[PDB]
Amino acid sequence: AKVKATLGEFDLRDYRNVEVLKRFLSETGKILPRRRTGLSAKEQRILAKTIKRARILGLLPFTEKLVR
Amino acid sequence: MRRYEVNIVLNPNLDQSQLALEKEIIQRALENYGARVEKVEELGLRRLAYPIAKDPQGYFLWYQVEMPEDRVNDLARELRIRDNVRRVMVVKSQEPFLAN
Amino acid sequence: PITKEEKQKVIQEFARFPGDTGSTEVQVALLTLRINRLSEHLKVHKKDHHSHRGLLMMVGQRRRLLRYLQREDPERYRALIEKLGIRG
Amino acid sequence: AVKKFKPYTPSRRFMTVADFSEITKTEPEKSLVKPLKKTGGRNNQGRITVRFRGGGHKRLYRIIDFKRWDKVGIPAKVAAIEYDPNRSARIALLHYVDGEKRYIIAPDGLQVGQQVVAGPDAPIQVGNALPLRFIPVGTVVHAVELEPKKGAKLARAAGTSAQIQGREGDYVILRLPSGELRKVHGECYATVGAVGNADHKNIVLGKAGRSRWLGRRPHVRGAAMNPVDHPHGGGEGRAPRGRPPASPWGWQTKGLKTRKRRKPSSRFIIARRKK
Amino acid sequence: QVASGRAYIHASYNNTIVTITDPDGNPITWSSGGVIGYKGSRKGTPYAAQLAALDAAKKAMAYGMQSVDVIVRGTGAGREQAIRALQASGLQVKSIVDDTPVPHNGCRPKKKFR
RNA sequence: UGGGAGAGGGUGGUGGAAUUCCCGGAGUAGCGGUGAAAUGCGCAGAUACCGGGAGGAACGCCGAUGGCGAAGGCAGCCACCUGGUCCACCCGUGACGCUGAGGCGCGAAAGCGUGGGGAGCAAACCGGAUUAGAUACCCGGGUAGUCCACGCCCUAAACGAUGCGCGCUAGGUCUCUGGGUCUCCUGGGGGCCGAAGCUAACGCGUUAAGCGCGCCGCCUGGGGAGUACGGCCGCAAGGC
Ligand SMILES: [Mg+2]
Ligand SMILES: [Mg+2]
Ligand SMILES: [Mg+2]
Ligand SMILES: [Mg+2]
Ligand SMILES: [Mg+2]
Ligand SMILES: [Mg+2]
Ligand SMILES: [Mg+2]
Ligand SMILES: [Mg+2]
Ligand SMILES: [Mg+2]
Ligand SMILES: [Mg+2]
Ligand SMILES: [Mg+2]
Ligand SMILES: [Mg+2]
Ligand SMILES: [Mg+2]
Ligand SMILES: [Mg+2]
Ligand SMILES: [Mg+2]
Ligand SMILES: [Mg+2]
Ligand SMILES: [Mg+2]
Ligand SMILES: [Mg+2]
Ligand SMILES: [Mg+2]
Ligand SMILES: [Mg+2]
Ligand SMILES: [Mg+2]
Ligand SMILES: [Mg+2]
Ligand SMILES: [Mg+2]
Ligand SMILES: [Mg+2]
Ligand SMILES: [Mg+2]
Ligand SMILES: [Mg+2]
Ligand SMILES: [Mg+2]
Ligand SMILES: [Mg+2]
Ligand SMILES: [Mg+2]
Ligand SMILES: [Mg+2]
Ligand SMILES: [Mg+2]
Ligand SMILES: [Mg+2]
Ligand SMILES: [Mg+2]
Ligand SMILES: [Mg+2]
Ligand SMILES: [Mg+2]
Ligand SMILES: [Mg+2]
Ligand SMILES: [Mg+2]
Ligand SMILES: [Mg+2]
Ligand SMILES: [Mg+2]
Ligand SMILES: [Mg+2]
Ligand SMILES: [Mg+2]
Ligand SMILES: [Mg+2]
Ligand SMILES: [Mg+2]
Ligand SMILES: [Mg+2]
Ligand SMILES: [Mg+2]
Ligand SMILES: [Mg+2]
Ligand SMILES: [Mg+2]
Ligand SMILES: [Mg+2]
Ligand SMILES: [Mg+2]
Ligand SMILES: [Mg+2]
Ligand SMILES: [Mg+2]
Ligand SMILES: [Mg+2]
Ligand SMILES: [Mg+2]
Ligand SMILES: [Mg+2]
Ligand SMILES: [Mg+2]
Ligand SMILES: [Mg+2]
Ligand SMILES: [Mg+2]
Ligand SMILES: [Mg+2]
Ligand SMILES: [Mg+2]
Ligand SMILES: [Mg+2]
Ligand SMILES: [Mg+2]
Ligand SMILES: [Mg+2]
Ligand SMILES: [Mg+2]
Ligand SMILES: [Mg+2]
Ligand SMILES: [Mg+2]
Ligand SMILES: [Mg+2]
Ligand SMILES: [Mg+2]
Ligand SMILES: [Mg+2]
Ligand SMILES: [Mg+2]
Ligand SMILES: [Mg+2]
Ligand SMILES: [Mg+2]
Ligand SMILES: [Mg+2]
Ligand SMILES: [Mg+2]
Ligand SMILES: [Mg+2]
Ligand SMILES: [Mg+2]
Ligand SMILES: [Mg+2]
Ligand SMILES: [Mg+2]
Ligand SMILES: [Mg+2]
Ligand SMILES: [Mg+2]
Ligand SMILES: [Mg+2]
Ligand SMILES: [Mg+2]
Ligand SMILES: [Mg+2]
Ligand SMILES: [Mg+2]
Ligand SMILES: [Mg+2]
Ligand SMILES: [Mg+2]
Ligand SMILES: [Mg+2]
Ligand SMILES: [Mg+2]
Ligand SMILES: [Mg+2]
Ligand SMILES: [Mg+2]
Ligand SMILES: [Mg+2]
Ligand SMILES: [Mg+2]
Ligand SMILES: [Mg+2]
Ligand SMILES: [Mg+2]
Repeated sequence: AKVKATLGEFDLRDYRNVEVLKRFLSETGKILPRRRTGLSAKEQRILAKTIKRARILGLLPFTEKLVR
Repeated sequence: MRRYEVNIVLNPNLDQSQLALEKEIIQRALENYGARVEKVEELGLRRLAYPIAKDPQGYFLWYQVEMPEDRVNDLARELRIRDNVRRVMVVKSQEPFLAN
Repeated sequence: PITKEEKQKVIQEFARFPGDTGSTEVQVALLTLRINRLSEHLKVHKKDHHSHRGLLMMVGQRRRLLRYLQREDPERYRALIEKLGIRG
Repeated sequence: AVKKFKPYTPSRRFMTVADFSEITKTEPEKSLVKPLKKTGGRNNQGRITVRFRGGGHKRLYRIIDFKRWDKVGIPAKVAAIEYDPNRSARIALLHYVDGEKRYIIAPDGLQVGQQVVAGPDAPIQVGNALPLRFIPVGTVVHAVELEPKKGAKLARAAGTSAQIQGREGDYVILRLPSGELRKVHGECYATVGAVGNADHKNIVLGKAGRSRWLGRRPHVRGAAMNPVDHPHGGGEGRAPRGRPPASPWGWQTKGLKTRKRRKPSSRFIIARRKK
Repeated sequence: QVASGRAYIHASYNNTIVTITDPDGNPITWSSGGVIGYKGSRKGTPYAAQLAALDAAKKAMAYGMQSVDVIVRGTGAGREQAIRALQASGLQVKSIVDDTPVPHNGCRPKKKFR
């Protein structure tokens, strides 16, 4: 179940697209590894950097408590 | 010049009048620094992922200005003086990068 | 940085004929432009040693052009350095 | 940037002088000076009450505006920055659009030709004065009043400053130059920025004569005296202190705290200086 | 006396500490490997954590508490056994969250952690 | 001329996690630590929990066998200033090239000077253990320093223990980054296995340690010794 398939077109540089970027995050709020996102090398760097801007604007979490 | 995107987060507990004055300070500041607003998007209240200034919400603004590159840092500094401005991110505008 | 317009103006001012974009005069002038703007950068950023290597490389590149232009036509050489105020 | 001398005399080897680089005017405003009455450290009884003082260079007193809330809303042009012999800071000549001229102490980075203004509406810019309650937390300030309308008392020496740390009711909390944390009333005025001439501290006088120019007469050690004179006086040959080191008047001088215990301002001081 | 509250499990390699708090986080009672009588390396065991969680739950239930939220910090041995001991105690475990502090690369750690 | 990727460099800002300390609350008999302990801390209220505050340093996930740099080395994010480098077009100049004794600049850490800063860590130091002993390894403390600015120092397992440039000599496979007609192909990087050949062997092998040319640096048995003397450099330590 890889993330990038479950989505149509999206801008890898849009730091405000919470609903899309939120999907590239572990349930604890961490950035998901490539094996879980299906992104290439070049795409994953863009995803990482725009996730980080989004967190700084308060739109994405830096970390989440792990609920069982 | 260059096109930038000015992101601003404000105190979510201001009345519409105080908010109007805060947008007035911002708009004149943009003007005073030679920022040419092209687009502008105002999303207002949004539940944040973490409390900013010990509050779970934030009032969001967004401007797709165009301005001379040597002044954007000073504009960022001036926009940040107001106690009611909680975040300012002046990012460079760039072409979208699309997957799928 | 240097703008596209700013560069073209230097090229036309030193082109040996219409559309010459690679003669010794154009190369030296182009390098003299970058050297001068980088020297001004280094005065403010005296700790930018990595960019300073850039400058020595440009300076050495411009130097070898001049040694060549000085060997092949002294009058063109003497005119070029004064048209740029070089004389090291 | 402090300036050095070549060692062409034994004293020039280490002597250093201020560069005086910010100074743009070498004469004071005639209407703003008055004679500074020298005391030699003597009081109205003619008794020395502060030892080892006198003989310094003649000085005129430059009248300094330590209120500024005097002239709310009235901007002024920074006409000049000048030397002041009576303080470590430099001073800045202000030309008010009023036509009135005044001196403030020169902040760091103040610029001749810039304008400054005082009041609750003033921009948060170097040289402007505002009540503490309108300056944002984190701002470093100088020339701070301690009580409303009593005049600037805090952070006036070269290079010093205070920082606003928080707000609590009518009061703001400052970190004073000493590191002390203190409540100061919000209606107290301050000037944004630190005091200039921050290289003052690095000056090496270089020779005994230079202290004398400043009116500092030689200081003689208690251990150099006789028992009539000083607790440390006397002994055959050199002597260690032979008792807790003491002042000429007998009180101890290594650690003994001397702030009055029941002082009313203690309710307003949060943390004593740490260094 | 309050029926709803929280149960904190601080579990390190040396010890397990259980703190039962009110809904707002104010401690009501607590226990640990040392409180149930162990000293030294012994109080870092899973059984030690078990007795600690029961002795804390019993004291908590003795002020009328019936449902707790469980917050777990640390990766010590007696961690899971403390969670069991809370469930199988009479207290209703209404949630489980691991709130272990992890630095985003913060202070240099001691020598033993390098 | 037109594009590209990147922890390349410099400056100014700025975000969150965590540690410590301080304050308010709530609570009580221990906490901490180890192979096991003790010193330490704690009823003068600690540990554990919640709220508030202060301050310094480092940036989790992304992150890789990855990328960049000449080397040292470079990792939150934003902006400005700036270097190197690749590709495509095949447009300009017409051998303008290679190397490089001296010189000049850069140069991890530790160290030094002046002045800041100081949370965590931690030489020296103090104490507890361990042990036959234990000036150690382990534990509890702890000052320089670690951090910033400016100026010095100029070392290293500064390593690929492999100087730079060019031409030539099977392929297979993985990967980064461009350009295609996008299967595939073709450039530039980063690895692995291997043709011929090389090598004392180990191994190298289009990223050569193969086959050749140019130029530089260096070796000539171990110890004495990177010592002594001289010289030059450094504030010193000490370097050449
Ligand atoms: Mg965008
Ligand atoms: Mg603000
Ligand atoms: Mg170049
Ligand atoms: Mg020449
Ligand atoms: Mg000199
Ligand atoms: Mg001198
Ligand atoms: Mg001199
Ligand atoms: Mg002499
Ligand atoms: Mg002398
Ligand atoms: Mg002078
Ligand atoms: Mg001066
Ligand atoms: Mg000066
Ligand atoms: Mg005069
Ligand atoms: Mg007069
Ligand atoms: Mg008169
Ligand atoms: Mg007087
Ligand atoms: Mg007097
Ligand atoms: Mg009298
Ligand atoms: Mg009398
Ligand atoms: Mg008398
Ligand atoms: Mg006296
Ligand atoms: Mg006297
Ligand atoms: Mg005098
Ligand atoms: Mg003065
Ligand atoms: Mg009051
Ligand atoms: Mg001075
Ligand atoms: Mg002095
Ligand atoms: Mg003295
Ligand atoms: Mg004396
Ligand atoms: Mg005597
Ligand atoms: Mg007498
Ligand atoms: Mg007597
Ligand atoms: Mg006596
Ligand atoms: Mg005596
Ligand atoms: Mg004696
Ligand atoms: Mg004597
Ligand atoms: Mg004697
Ligand atoms: Mg004597
Ligand atoms: Mg004596
Ligand atoms: Mg004597
Ligand atoms: Mg003696
Ligand atoms: Mg003594
Ligand atoms: Mg004696
Ligand atoms: Mg004695
Ligand atoms: Mg007294
Ligand atoms: Mg008072
Ligand atoms: Mg234990
Ligand atoms: Mg938390
Ligand atoms: Mg180009
Ligand atoms: Mg407390
Ligand atoms: Mg707390
Ligand atoms: Mg990693
Ligand atoms: Mg690598
Ligand atoms: Mg051609
Ligand atoms: Mg031709
Ligand atoms: Mg060379
Ligand atoms: Mg050399
Ligand atoms: Mg170095
Ligand atoms: Mg260092
Ligand atoms: Mg040092
Ligand atoms: Mg030393
Ligand atoms: Mg130092
Ligand atoms: Mg010294
Ligand atoms: Mg010891
Ligand atoms: Mg012994
Ligand atoms: Mg012993
Ligand atoms: Mg020991
Ligand atoms: Mg230790
Ligand atoms: Mg320690
Ligand atoms: Mg220390
Ligand atoms: Mg020391
Ligand atoms: Mg020291
Ligand atoms: Mg340095
Ligand atoms: Mg290596
Ligand atoms: Mg190499
Ligand atoms: Mg070697
Ligand atoms: Mg060779
Ligand atoms: Mg492609
Ligand atoms: Mg490389
Ligand atoms: Mg290749
Ligand atoms: Mg191989
Ligand atoms: Mg073979
Ligand atoms: Mg051979
Ligand atoms: Mg081939
Ligand atoms: Mg190959
Ligand atoms: Mg290679
Ligand atoms: Mg070989
Ligand atoms: Mg060589
Ligand atoms: Mg020998
Ligand atoms: Mg040596
Ligand atoms: Mg030697
Ligand atoms: Mg020698
Ligand atoms: Mg050597």
